[PDB]
Amino acid sequence: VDKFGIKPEIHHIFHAEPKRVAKPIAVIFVLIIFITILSLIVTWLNSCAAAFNNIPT
Amino acid sequence: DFQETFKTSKRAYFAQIEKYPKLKLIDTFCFFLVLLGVIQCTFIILIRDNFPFNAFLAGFIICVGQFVLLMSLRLQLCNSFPGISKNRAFAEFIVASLILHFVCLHFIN
Ligand SMILES: CC(=O)N[C@H]1[C@H](O[C@H]2[C@H](O)[C@@H](NC(C)=O)[C@@H](OP(=O)(O)OP(=O)(O)OCC[C@H](C)CC/C=C(/C)CC/C=C(/C)CCC=C(C)C)O[C@@H]2CO)O[C@H](CO)[C@@H](O[C@@H]2O[C@H](CO[C@H]3O[C@H](CO)[C@@H](O)[C@H](O[C@H]4O[C@H](CO)[C@@H](O)[C@H](O)[C@@H]4O)[C@@H]3O)[C@@H](O)[C@H](O[C@H]3O[C@H](CO)[C@@H](O)[C@H](O)[C@@H]3O[C@H]3O[C@H](CO)[C@@H](O)[C@H](O)[C@@H]3O[C@H]3O[C@H](CO)[C@@H](O)[C@H](O[C@H]4O[C@H](CO)[C@@H](O)[C@H](O[C@H]5O[C@H](CO)[C@@H](O)[C@H](O)[C@H]5O[C@H]5O[C@H](CO)[C@@H](O)[C@H](O)[C@H]5O)[C@H]4O)[C@@H]3O)[C@@H]2O)[C@@H]1O
Ligand SMILES: *[C@@H]1O[C@H](CO)[C@@H](O[C@@H]2O[C@H](CO)[C@@H](O[C@@H]3O[C@H](CO[C@H]4O[C@H](CO)[C@@H](O)[C@H](O)[C@@H]4O)[C@@H](O)[C@H](O[C@H]4O[C@H](CO)[C@@H](O)[C@H](O)[C@@H]4O[C@H]4O[C@H](CO)[C@@H](O)[C@H](O)[C@@H]4O[C@H]4O[C@H](CO)[C@@H](O)[C@H](O)[C@@H]4O)[C@@H]3O)[C@H](O)[C@H]2NC(C)=O)[C@H](O)[C@H]1NC(C)=O
Repeated sequence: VDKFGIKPEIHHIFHAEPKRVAKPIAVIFVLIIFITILSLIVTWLNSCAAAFNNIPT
Repeated sequence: DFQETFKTSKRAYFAQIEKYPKLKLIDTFCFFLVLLGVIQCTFIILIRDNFPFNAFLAGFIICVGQFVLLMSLRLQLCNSFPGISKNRAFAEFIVASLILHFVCLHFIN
């Protein structure tokens, strides 16, 4: 009884899209990085001395 | 033993960083370049996932590369190499940094 009757339907099974983190956590970390950049930029100008003495003339 | 070499080296270090102002700028930069790398690694741990591995690496390597280039500058700036002056050792640093920044903005996609 080969290839004489209707055949069972086949459906492809797909994979899953990788999970992305919730935007609140990413926003928190982006804020941490921004604060770190600001702290560096102010450590240069405050505790450390970026004199800006010899501006060319 | 160790606890003494500690104070000895701290003394020497702070002496040098005070004597030459520029050798503090690089140091501050290097310190923060560590922090940023640590932050990224902490993120990778907090979520136990590294889905954009291209992005993660492009963000970690720009820090490692900038750190090593800064240290090469600090070594070429504390005691100049025979045929390279302080100037040429800053222009070479700039060129290498720009190339690193490009390949890193191309990696993250
Ligand atoms: C014999 C031989 O050899 N063979 C070989 C060959 O060879 C040949 C050649 O070729 C030729 N040439 C021509 C031109 O022609 C010739 O030659 P000659 O002559 O020789 O020449 P040369 O070579 O040049 O010469 C040489 C020279 C010498 C070497 C010299 C030497 C000298 C001296 C002196 C010495 C030195 C040294 C030393 C050491 C010493 C020193 C000193 C001291 C030490 C002291 O001829 C030859 C011969 O004749 O070739 C070929 C090639 O071409 C090859 O093949 C290949 O292989 C590979 C490998 O394999 C391996 O592994 C594997 C795994 O992997 C396995 O499986 C296998 O196994 C196998 O085998 C074994 C044995 O046999 C067996 O047992 C088993 O069973 C099996 O069978 C092995 O183990 C492989 O792989 C391949 O395959 C591939 O391909 C294909 C195409 O068609 C396909 O189909 C498949 O599928 C595959 O695929 C894959 O891959 C690829 C690439 O590769 C791609 O495209 C695709 O797509 C796929 O991929 C996929 O999957 C994978 C897994 O599965 C994965 O991984 C991936 O993923 C990745 O990627 C992607 C894309 O790119 C991406 O996307 C991703 O990423 C993503 O995801 C991730 C995760 O999640 C994340 O993380 C990230 O993030 C992401 O990303 C993404 O997304 C984002 C957003 O979101 C964005 O943004 C971005 O963009 C994106 O990306 C990743 O992950 C995918 O999935 C083949 O097979 C053969 O073998
Ligand atoms: C290098 O070249 C070689 C040869 O040129 C390539 O190798 C070929 O690769 C083919 C696919 O990668 C492979 O075909 C598969 O073989 C599987 C095993 O076959 C053997 O065992 C079965 C019994 O299990 C025997 O009947 C058979 O004769 C062999 O002895 C089959 O299991 C595969 O069948 C499934 O896929 C085909 C094609 O999609 C369907 O028609 C079939 O109905 C099966 O479909 C199930 O799975 C798919 C997903 O794959 C589902 O979408 C579908 O809905 C079905 O899902 C049900 O079943 C699964 C469990 O199977 C279950 O999880 C799900 O929930 C559902 O219940 C298929 O026949 C060739 O044999 C192989 N050839 C050789 C010689 O090795 C090789 O790829 C090349 N290398 C590359 C490209 O890198």
